[PDB]
Amino acid sequence: TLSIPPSIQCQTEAACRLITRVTGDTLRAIHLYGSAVAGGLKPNSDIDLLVTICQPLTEAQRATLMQELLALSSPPGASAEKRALQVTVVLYSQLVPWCFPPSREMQFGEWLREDICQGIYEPAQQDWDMVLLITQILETSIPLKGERAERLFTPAPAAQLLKALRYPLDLWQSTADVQGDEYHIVLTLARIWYTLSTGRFTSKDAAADWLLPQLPEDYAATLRAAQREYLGLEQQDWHILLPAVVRFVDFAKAHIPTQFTHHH
Ligand SMILES: CN[C@@H]1[C@H](O[C@H]2[C@H](O[C@H]3[C@H](O)[C@@H](O)[C@H](NC(=N)N)[C@@H](O)[C@@H]3NC(=N)N)O[C@@H](C)[C@]2(O)C=O)O[C@@H](CO)[C@H](O)[C@H]1O
Ligand SMILES: Nc1ncnc2c1ncn2[C@@H]1O[C@H](COP(=O)(O)OP(=O)(O)OP(=O)(O)O)[C@@H](O)[C@H]1O
Ligand SMILES: [Ca+2]
Ligand SMILES: [Cl-]
Repeated sequence: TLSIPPSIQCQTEAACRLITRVTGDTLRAIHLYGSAVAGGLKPNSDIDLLVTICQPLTEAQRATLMQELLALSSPPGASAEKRALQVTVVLYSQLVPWCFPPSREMQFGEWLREDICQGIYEPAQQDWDMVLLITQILETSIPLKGERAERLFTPAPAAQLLKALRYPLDLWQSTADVQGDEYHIVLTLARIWYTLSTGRFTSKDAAADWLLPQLPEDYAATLRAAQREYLGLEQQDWHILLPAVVRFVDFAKAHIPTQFTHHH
């Protein structure tokens, strides 16, 4: 039985209590997922939460939830006891039965603090990553509210999981597509490659270790630098590394499988 890390139990309980109070009778479930449960919880890591609701939130509820989550969350790395929160809200009707691509009602995150602090909220929108979120939750998650994931959601067809995995791959193209997110994108490409090759999901760090000995050394050096920064061991100048990041992205677009090698 998967366990909530003691060091996030208090904050996680407070988030669960807030989400429960604001959503009320529409709440179907709350699931903890991501590196807190699957492994690889770093000092800058956020706490990943999926909220499943039955009906869309009112305009006032969205504002209440967004504003109060701001007070429960801190920028990543600002505090060892008050982590960044990521809260994704989805309609049950978008997942059972599946809609492809599924829509997400709402997303809270620290990368939106400046907008959210002004009352600017993302509307409901289509998100291919929701297929990957649910797939990961089906394997590794904890129900803070409601039923365990395997009793609530069904697996997506492999054909849709493939499309969800390759969607960001086709979108990363230019220097500006990757600028500001260099090591994140390099590591996520490693996780995508891993999943398409083995059918499984794994941590950012472990995916980098899996891919490294398979790469020509020039691409291994870029992956090693992204891994080393993510592990907090060295902050690179990613403006100098940008051309090598672009080459890494192109290499992954050329070499990552176009079909599962080993389904999920
Ligand atoms: C939804 N989670 C947050 C989000 O992550 C995103 C992150 O997405 C980033 C793209 O790579 C980048 O090319 C894109 N850059 C562009 N020039 N388009 C970013 O804008 C995008 N970030 C974003 N929408 N907040 O890369 C994806 C693989 C992701 O992990 C999930 O869809 O954005 C990250 C910051 O960019 C946050 O750290 C995450 O918590
Ligand atoms: N093959 C993949 N395996 C895992 N995550 C993937 C994959 N492809 C894309 N992603 C997406 O990348 C994002 C990773 O989430 P997130 O950045 O919170 O990472 P994490 O594993 O929880 O680590 P961290 O401790 O840095 O938060 C999710 O949106 C996830 O769906
Ligand atoms: Ca996370
Ligand atoms: Cl860990």
